[PDB]
Amino acid sequence: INMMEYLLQGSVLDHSLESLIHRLRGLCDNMEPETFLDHEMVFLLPFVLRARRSMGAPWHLRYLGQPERHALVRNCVDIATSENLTDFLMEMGFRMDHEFVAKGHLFRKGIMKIMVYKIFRILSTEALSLSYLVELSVVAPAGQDMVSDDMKNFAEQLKPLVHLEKI
Amino acid sequence: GRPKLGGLMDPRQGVIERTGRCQTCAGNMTECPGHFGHIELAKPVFHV
Amino acid sequence: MIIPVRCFTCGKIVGNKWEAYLGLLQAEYTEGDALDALGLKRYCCRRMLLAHVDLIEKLLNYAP
Amino acid sequence: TCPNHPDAILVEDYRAGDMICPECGLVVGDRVIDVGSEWRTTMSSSDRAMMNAFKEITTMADRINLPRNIVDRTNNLFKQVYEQKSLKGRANDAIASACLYIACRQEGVPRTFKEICAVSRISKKEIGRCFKLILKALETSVDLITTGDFMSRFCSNLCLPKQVQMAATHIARKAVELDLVPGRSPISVAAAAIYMASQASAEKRTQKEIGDIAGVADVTIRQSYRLIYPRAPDLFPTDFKFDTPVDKLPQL
Amino acid sequence: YNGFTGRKITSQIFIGPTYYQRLKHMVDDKIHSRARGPIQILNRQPMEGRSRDGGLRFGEMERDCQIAHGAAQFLRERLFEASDPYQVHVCNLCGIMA
Amino acid sequence: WERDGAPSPMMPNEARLRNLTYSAPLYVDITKTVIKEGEEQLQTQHQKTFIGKIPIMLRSTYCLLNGLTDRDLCELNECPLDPGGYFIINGSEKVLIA
Amino acid sequence: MIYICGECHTENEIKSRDPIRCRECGYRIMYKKRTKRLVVFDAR
Amino acid sequence: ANMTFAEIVTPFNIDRLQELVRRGNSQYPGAKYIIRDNGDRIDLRFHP
Amino acid sequence: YARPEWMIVTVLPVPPLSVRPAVVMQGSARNQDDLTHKLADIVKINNQ
Amino acid sequence: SYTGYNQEDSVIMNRSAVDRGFFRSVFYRSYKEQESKKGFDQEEVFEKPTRETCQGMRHAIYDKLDDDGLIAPGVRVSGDDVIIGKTVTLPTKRDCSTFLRTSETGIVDQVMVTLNQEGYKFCKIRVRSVRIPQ
Ligand SMILES: [Zn+2]
Ligand SMILES: [Zn+2]
Ligand SMILES: [Zn+2]
Ligand SMILES: [Zn+2]
Ligand SMILES: [Zn+2]
Repeated sequence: INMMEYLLQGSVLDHSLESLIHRLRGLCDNMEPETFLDHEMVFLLPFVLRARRSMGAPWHLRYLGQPERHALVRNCVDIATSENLTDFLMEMGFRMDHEFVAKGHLFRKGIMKIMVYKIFRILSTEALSLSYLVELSVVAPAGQDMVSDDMKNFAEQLKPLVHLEKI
Repeated sequence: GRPKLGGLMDPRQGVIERTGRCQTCAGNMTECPGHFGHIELAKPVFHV
Repeated sequence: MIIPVRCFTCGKIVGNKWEAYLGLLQAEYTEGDALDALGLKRYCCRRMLLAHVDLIEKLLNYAP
Repeated sequence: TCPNHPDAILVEDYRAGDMICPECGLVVGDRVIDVGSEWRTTMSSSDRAMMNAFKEITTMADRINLPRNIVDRTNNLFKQVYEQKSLKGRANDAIASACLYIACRQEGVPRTFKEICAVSRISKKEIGRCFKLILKALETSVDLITTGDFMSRFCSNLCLPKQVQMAATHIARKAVELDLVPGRSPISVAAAAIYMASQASAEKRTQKEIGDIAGVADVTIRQSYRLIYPRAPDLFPTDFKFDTPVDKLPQL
Repeated sequence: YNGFTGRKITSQIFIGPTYYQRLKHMVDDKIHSRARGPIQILNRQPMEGRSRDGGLRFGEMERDCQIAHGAAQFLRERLFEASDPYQVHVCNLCGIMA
Repeated sequence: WERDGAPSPMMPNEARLRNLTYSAPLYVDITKTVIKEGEEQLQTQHQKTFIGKIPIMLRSTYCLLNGLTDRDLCELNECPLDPGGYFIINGSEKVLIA
Repeated sequence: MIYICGECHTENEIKSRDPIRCRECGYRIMYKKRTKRLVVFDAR
Repeated sequence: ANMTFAEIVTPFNIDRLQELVRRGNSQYPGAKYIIRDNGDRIDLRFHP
Repeated sequence: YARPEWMIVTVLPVPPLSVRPAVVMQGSARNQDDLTHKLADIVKINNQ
Repeated sequence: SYTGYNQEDSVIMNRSAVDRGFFRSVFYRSYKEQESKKGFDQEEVFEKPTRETCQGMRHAIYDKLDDDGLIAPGVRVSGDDVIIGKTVTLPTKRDCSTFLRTSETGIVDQVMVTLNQEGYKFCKIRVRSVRIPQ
């Protein structure tokens, strides 16, 4: 079974966020969100792969195909892998061009997930952007229009603070 | 080598290739019923 | 083309009697006498030899 | 174009004439494939001239019993040349004869310019000129003719035995290899070899006969035969039954 | 004697050698079926493709037979649904479709 | 005639297999006499000018299988029982119905 | 690719480009040799 | 086997039609196509 | 439904592609229908 | 009138006799295919094509054919089987191969290659099918 995601992105100023975090937390159901610190890579043989380490969970990698409605969808197959993956993909022949760590908070929902973070460039962490980014990644096998429609309602609820659209 | 507007094989009139759809009704070969064209005669012509 | 192995009706072995039948005919036996000597009593078996046409002999005249 | 399968190759089907996605089986197109065809199981002046040229080509080809495949190749060559129009000033008959000669050469059964002229009203000189112009126009080329190309036809027309034909072919090829006939025309060399073989075999053919079939003067045959005569035992095949011993072959 | 039971048949059968011939007409070469098969270009009607699946002609005599039967639905199926079903969008005001 | 132009006798079996026409070359003797009005006429005879090919009925006096014994026919892969009387056109045995 | 001459019954290798003709016989009718693949017949 | 009859799926015959679909076109008796409520046709032999 | 003036041909309808579909022969040589050829004739004459 | 299966001009045959070759027959069917180099660049050649080299092909397996595009004698052939693999150069090369009758199921009896009256290469393939009375 293979699933394709429904995600679409937007960014939020620093002063804005203080209202956004309270807005998102109350709007959706959750308890005491968690700060997620992960160190992501990108691998090219063309078959662009993303392997993420989080500061004791295992290295989770994910592939996103080419995009295929009010949503952006590309075939995705995400597979959890144990440690020592990076050297494994070196022996594969894959080459790493850049790697960036992401910092922020994520809030959940019934199916959809919201994660607010800022991209850090590595040389040694530097803020690539002054404003965070938020997406509404939804994972669902055999994607149908019904799942995407539900996101439209939720996005409209979040429209005032940040207006987000797929790109 | 491609369909041209205003020609005999006008893509508006219907589907050209089986793996294609006309621009008017956006229907495939089976679904599209074909759409008529017209020719303006500079001189009126009798009907046989 | 070639003598059938079995009588079509009753299945008696009839494929090993063609050469003997021809030998008897050469030895001047009547067809019925030759069939009797070969032991074909039932007319179903006698029909096999009596009505057989050995086209294989002429087919062998064509070079392979 | 399976809706659920971006960039999915749909397999053709013959039972229903539809293209179906192989991974889900969805029928994209109801009866769209037309298995009946897919599975094999007032004349313009230019067109009239082309038709007349084709008729002339067929006449010339049948005169010497050329196959319809050579005729078709000649027709294609004539179409290309005629549309190219670099020979528009030359007679359509000459263009057709040159195209026929080129078609024979390309099909690997070359006919001599004299042979083509015998069936065409156009002279050998004009045929050769049109042949050169056609080669230039087509930007193509024809493999150089060899003595062995004409041996089959010449020996068959002379009604010589297969052994004599083989002996003549071997003699001509060996003479060319040894360079005993430099610059000599392949037709002349073949005629001389055929004369040598015929005189060494029971079926003896005169120089006039061989020249008549081969299109080569008896004097030219004499020159080529004189060039190859000194080494006749070397040229002849090893397992050849000499009705007339090689030593006693005619000296001329 | 009856093969199934071995009982003597009451009537005495006339049996003997007769010269028979096998005609070229074999059921293998004549059997053919058509079920949702290929269709032609213009008529969109059945035509044999890569097999003997060209269908059977529902002639005027068969049409009259079904009319006499009164099976209007079956006749409509045979001539329209089975042969070349098709639907078109037509304007109510002016009968010509668009 | 082979593609190389070498004539060779055409057996009927070869014609059948190769889709050839069982035909015989036809030649006419043609005398051309030219009167120039100069009080001399020049008469030239062309012997056996080829004018075409006539399809040949098998087993006729002009067929290759004429006067051949049954053994010769077998060697040529021709059934001695074959009556001939037909033409091989493009390898198809054609019979002229009276 | 082995072909048997129809006249002299001589086997000869022939490629897809060279003309179909007996190497020594000159005969122009060729027959493909029986396939090496083995086919099973039920003696029925 | 070549000829087919389109049976509408009902709770009465859901299990029997499912068994026929599982058998498929390969072994008779079976099924050749499945038509969804969308009207699209699915080829069973192509999709096992 | 029928005016006498309409009997005179002033605008000539052009049948859709489905009416006179293009055929494929000897590979990909699109064999245009007789209707296509005639429509080409009228188009040329009308332009002239 | 044994069991009524011979009624109305019908016949009851002995299955054992049929098994013993009674009225058994051969059906030879000959397919002729010619390759023609007619056209500016429209040439036909006998060869086993590939699912990618040609412009389009079929799900039918082409493994039966040989390097010359011809099916060898002694090979069982059923429906949806290619006996002659031909390719016509597109003005890629479109697949011009020929198939058999779906009902027909026999063995390739004799494959011959020659030049026709036109001088074009062509192959005649005789397929042998055994007809047991039924
Ligand atoms: Zn349309
Ligand atoms: Zn018996
Ligand atoms: Zn699909
Ligand atoms: Zn309207
Ligand atoms: Zn040979």
